[PDB]
Amino acid sequence: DQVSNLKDVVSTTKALFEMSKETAALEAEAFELKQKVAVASEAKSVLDSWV
Amino acid sequence: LDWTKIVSKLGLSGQTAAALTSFKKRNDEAKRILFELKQQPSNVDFAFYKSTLKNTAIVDKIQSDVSKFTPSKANLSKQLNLIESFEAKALENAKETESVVLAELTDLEKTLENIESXXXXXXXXXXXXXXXXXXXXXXXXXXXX
Repeated sequence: DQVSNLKDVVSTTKALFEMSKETAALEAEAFELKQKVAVASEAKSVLDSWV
Repeated sequence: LDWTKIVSKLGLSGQTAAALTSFKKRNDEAKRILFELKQQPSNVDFAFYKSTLKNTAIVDKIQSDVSKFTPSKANLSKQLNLIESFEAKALENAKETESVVLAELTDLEKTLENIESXXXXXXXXXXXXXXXXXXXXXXXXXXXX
């Protein structure tokens, strides 16, 4: 049980840095995609109303 | 990549159930947001918007500013809160477990050979190893309670 917990603690402590790094990188990709989709929807709505 | 080993990576205490459930829910929702959204920039159909607009030079000026650059809700890697905590956790939980696993494996290997070996020549030596093995049982129960 002590040998199994020693190998598991090394994987659990190393996963704390990768969990926050994946969420922080995904927040910038989701915000950039939502901002680009909002500008495309606002330009398409003005083009459809003018046409 | 482990639901099988990620949920059982904690100890006997149930205090890590709230922290493991929050990290698994945020990781699943982050991958679904990038897959459902489009991986392209913007269409900007300016070929049919400039000739259909009422005001002159209206759709041409808005298409050039939207295709350049804008602002987004992003951040940098300066606030590395989990990066500093991951290195400190390895020195108190992972590095400390190495010395405990080395002392438990050395005491168990010496107690197995002394219990099977006679009663005058290799006995007094087996009695000393039996005292350490008996104290190891009490230390194992104190580490779990």
